[PDB]
Amino acid sequence: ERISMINPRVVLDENGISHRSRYFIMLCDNETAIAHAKKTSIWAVKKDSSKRISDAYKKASVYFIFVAQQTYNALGYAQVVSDLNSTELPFWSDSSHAGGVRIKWIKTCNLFSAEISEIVSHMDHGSEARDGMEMMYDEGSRLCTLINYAIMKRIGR
RNA sequence: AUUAAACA
Repeated sequence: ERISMINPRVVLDENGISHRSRYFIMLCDNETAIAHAKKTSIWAVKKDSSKRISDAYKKASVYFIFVAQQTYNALGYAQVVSDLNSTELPFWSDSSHAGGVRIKWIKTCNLFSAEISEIVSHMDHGSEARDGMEMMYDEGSRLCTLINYAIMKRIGR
């Protein structure tokens, strides 16, 4: 079996994934989409990653972590709070999208962290993250913590 | 406070 190095109580599968809590990266190259998602709390899910995301959502809490494609700036993270909906597409989607999901924003931001950029840079077996991919429990945990730290360091609070 | 959740 396999052990979280962040919280060893968390049971992981052989891919480093927790079946209780699962994390996907959304690499953002479209300012209209992320701003609309920040306003409305709806995200359009790509066909290429929809089945894995809906499979995850059967039993786990599912989170999307938003990163800017060109800079690897963190843009925030959100919990998925509905099933995928073929008839809830936001205006900005296209036929590359499967449907919309409601999200609950946890954090929103636009900032650079060297550690976040490193994690994203190596997320795919040592190579750059792919949009929509599922990351390991420890990657998702550490990214949430790093986003929370950067925003706390702002407020500061 | 824009205080991750889960696990306990």
